[PDB]
Order: sequence, then structure tokens, then C-alpha cells
Amino acid sequence: YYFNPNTATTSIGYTTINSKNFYFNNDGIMQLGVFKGPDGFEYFAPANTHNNNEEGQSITYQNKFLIFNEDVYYFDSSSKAVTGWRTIDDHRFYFEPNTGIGANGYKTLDGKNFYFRNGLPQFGVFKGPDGFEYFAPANTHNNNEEGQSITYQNKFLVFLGNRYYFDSSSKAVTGWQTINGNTYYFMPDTAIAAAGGFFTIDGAIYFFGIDGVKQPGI
Amino acid sequence: GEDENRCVRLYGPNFILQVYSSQRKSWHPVCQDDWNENYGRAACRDMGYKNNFYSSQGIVDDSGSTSFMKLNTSAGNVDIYKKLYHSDACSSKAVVSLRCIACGVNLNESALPGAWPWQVSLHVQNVHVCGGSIITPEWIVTAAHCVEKPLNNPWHWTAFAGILRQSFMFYGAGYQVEKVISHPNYDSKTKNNDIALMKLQKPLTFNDLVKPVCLPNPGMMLQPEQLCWISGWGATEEKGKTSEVLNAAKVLLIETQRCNSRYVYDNLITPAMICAGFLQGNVDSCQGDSGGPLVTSKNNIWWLIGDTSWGSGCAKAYRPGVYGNVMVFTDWIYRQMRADG
Repeated sequence: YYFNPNTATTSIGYTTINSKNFYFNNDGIMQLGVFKGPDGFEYFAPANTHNNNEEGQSITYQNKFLIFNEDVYYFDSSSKAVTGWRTIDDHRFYFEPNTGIGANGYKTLDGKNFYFRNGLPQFGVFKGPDGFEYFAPANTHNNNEEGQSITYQNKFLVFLGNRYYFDSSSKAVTGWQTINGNTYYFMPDTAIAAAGGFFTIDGAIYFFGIDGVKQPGI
Repeated sequence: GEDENRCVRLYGPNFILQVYSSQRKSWHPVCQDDWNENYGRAACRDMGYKNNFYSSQGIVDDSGSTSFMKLNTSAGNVDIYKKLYHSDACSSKAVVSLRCIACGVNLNESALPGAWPWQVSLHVQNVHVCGGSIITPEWIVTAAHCVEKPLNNPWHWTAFAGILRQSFMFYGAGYQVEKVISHPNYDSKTKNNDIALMKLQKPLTFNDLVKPVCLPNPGMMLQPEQLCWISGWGATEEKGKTSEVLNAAKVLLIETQRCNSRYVYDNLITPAMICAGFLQGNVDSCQGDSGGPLVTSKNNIWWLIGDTSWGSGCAKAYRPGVYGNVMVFTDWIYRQMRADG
């Protein structure tokens, strides 16, 4: 803890001490990590992280990423953590405006829906508030951005050996389905269409060809 | 005469060099006399290995066949395989053995560093999606369903070698893939011929932690139920994810006449596919181990049998996993490496 030599009051928030910037939480405890300074977010790195910096002192640290307790950040040429869309190495990341951490999970944005993991949009099928969606690469349908959810109705999707089926609303179906006279089953927790051997569904046995189509077997 | 009368092939677990004889329609070995390192390098380069040369030496003939493609010296500066001609038997009593690349040697639950130096992890959007297998400094084997249709640009993928922890595979530290080559026969439904080649933009530097895995030479005589190993990042626990650690599990091959039975797969398995489960279950591949290497040890060399294709329970045996047959595709692999040169 740092107490003001004049008023003896414990420091809270962004504080400059002997030309060195430190951050103190609402309890007055010196903190290590990323916190919002007057000019933006700053990294109060441990001791000797850069130029023999003191523990908790803000250090010059931009134009590279930062992993801290599983959180991901990025600092620009101004040593300030970046928020919002930013193009790094021809890739787009999204960081929460409030905290600056890398994005995680389904996140609707400006009418375009993504599914982030550590701030990088992912490709494939991932559950959202309404269900699963075909988050697809860039320019896969109607000039859609990289990973943006796209309209995919009444046709199969194949992805890393995963066979998804979408309905008229552009949401992947689940459980039993019949398509073009072929009966399917889609795992509820992943929407992946069972395929290639005996499966134990609803306490029974069902055999599906690797196309995913069921085999009657009586 | 380049798709027949100029084809050379290494043979057996001893790497016995051979040359095709169009006159008799047969593969023949080469007598050791008159032979040096230069013709070994020529035979290696022809086989798509470019500049990789390890060792050539004479070995007492063991296959038992009595015929040899004998070399010439006074033919002039002509094609190497313009010279090799027949002969009843040479006086050197030795046939040529030629190794074009040093491979199949590793350091002597989780796997320790340097135990599977040929394992790689492929990252599509910073997340482990498929594995791989080093065969040369700039070629990695994997599956075709990994790189199919939506995901097929070489700019999506990135490879990490010699790193054991998924947490330690940082962004911007992998190797960029400069080309993606899927087998033309690959059928998206049956996933037949599920094998792909992924040529890196820069060569892999080989050390104790990174090393190639030799390809299956013709005439290996796989015993009915080998003792293979399976490696890759998955989840021994079902309902799991990409394991934080790289594991390895002993697996036992399964005869294709049993794996295509009606309790197992009822003819789902084609000639280019191989099964390797484990009796009593408790061990098999899993998600994230698709596109990973199945390898065995025979005659002191780690061989590549196949790569993961699909399964029906993944450590819920009586529904074991399936891998593509690397031996069957090895000729196409050689052709793809050769053309790129």
C-alpha cells in the first residue's frame, strides 16, 4: 500500500509516485496487470519485466500481445491497450470496451453475429441465443466478413468431417430429422450428425453410414 | 518413358534400391559394383527427396531373387537409368541399400519431450483442429477432411512442432503453410483416400525434439495384430476437448476382415483404410487426434502406418478408430514431392 506522505491517505486508482505510475484498487492494494489510465489502459508489470522496472510500475509495452491470467490484450504504438476492432497481422480481433480483454463466446455486433474465442472469430457451428449457426469464412456468402454468421438454409454443411444440416431459418437442426427420404440424427450438444458405426441414442442402438444416413437394420 | 522406364523404388525394411525393368515388367535390385555416392544421390533426387541423402552401402542379398540391373561406366554422361542393364549375377555378391533421409529414431499418460518429434499441431484461427506427421523438412501428412472445401486456403493454417503444451502454442509462432494438396480421388462422403499434403513455407529444422518419421517401404509384412502407438492432443475423457497435454496410447492393429464385420463396421472400410483399436477399450484416439500419426516399430525403425480418419465412440471400443493407409498413397506422395521440385 502507498500512503500520501502529506495526507497519509491510501492511494486509489491511477497514481503517479516519483514520476512512476502505479494503480491501486478500491481497497488501496497495488495491482498487477492492465488498468485504465488517463491516456488509456496501461500495463503495470512485475518487477524487472522491462528496464529493471519496479513491481507495479507501468512499463513501455506496445505493438505486441499480452497474456495475463488467461486474459489476452494488445498494445499499439502508444503503449495503450486497444479496444474494438483492430487489424493485427491481417486478422481482426475484438476486445471488450469495458475491460479490454479478448472477446469470448457468442457476441452480436451491429447486426453481424460472431463466436469469439480469445478475441478471434471462429469458423464452424457454435450455439448462440437462438441456437447453432454456420459461422463461415470471409466472402462465403454476400460479402460477409471473416467469421460472420451467414444465411444457410435447406442444405447440408460439411466441416472437418462434421456434417451439419440447416433448416429454412438458417439454424442447424438437432435430434431426429428426415431429409430427402433419409433419416438423420444430430447430437443436441453439438449438432454434429452421428456417422460411421453403432451409436447409443436414447438407450438404443442405431447404425449410420459415414455420410450420416441411418441404416435401418430392422 | 518417365512413368515406367525411369521409376526407382526403395524396398523392404532394409532400404534395398530397385529399378523397374520394362523389358521383363519387374522390379530389380542393383549390383553394388561400380556404384558410389553420386548415383545414390541421383536415385534419391529422382525419388522426390531433392537434396536429402543419408547413407548408401552394400548389404548381402536376402530377397533371394537372381537378377540385377547392372550399371555402366563407358556409356557417357547419359541418364543414370539409361545405363542400368540386366545381368545374371555380379561378382560383388552385394546389392545396394540406399537411405535418402535419416528418420525413425526417437528419444528413449503424457508423452515426454522428444518422444514423438514428428508430431505437429495445425492451428486454424488459433485453435487446435488437426494434427500431422513430418516426413521431410518441408512436408507434413494429414487428412483430406481437415482441409476440405471451406477451409482450403493455405493461409488459414499454421503448424507447431516440438511443443508439448497447447497453452505454449502461441499466436505468430507456428509455421505458415504455403500450399494445400488433397488427393484428387478424395470423396467427401465416404472420405475414401483421406490424405492431404501440406507444404510448409520454410523448412523444418531437425533436432532431438523434431525429426521425420519414415514412410512404409514396399514389402513390410505387417503381422495380423501389431503393437502400434497413437499420439495427439485430444481428451481421454469423453465429452471433452483438446487436451492441455500431448498423450500417447498403445494400440493394436485389427484385421480388415474383422473390422468390416457386422458388429463392427459392415463393409464401411475400403482398401485404403486401417483399423487400430485396443482390447478392453480404455485407450483409442479422440477429437483433435484426427489427422494424427499412427506409427509402429519394426526392425528398429519407427514407421508411419496411417493417419486418423474417423470413429464411433473413441475409447468406447467395439467401435474402434480408422486411419488411412499411408503405404497405398506413398507413390502419390512421391509424385507430389517430385513435381514440386
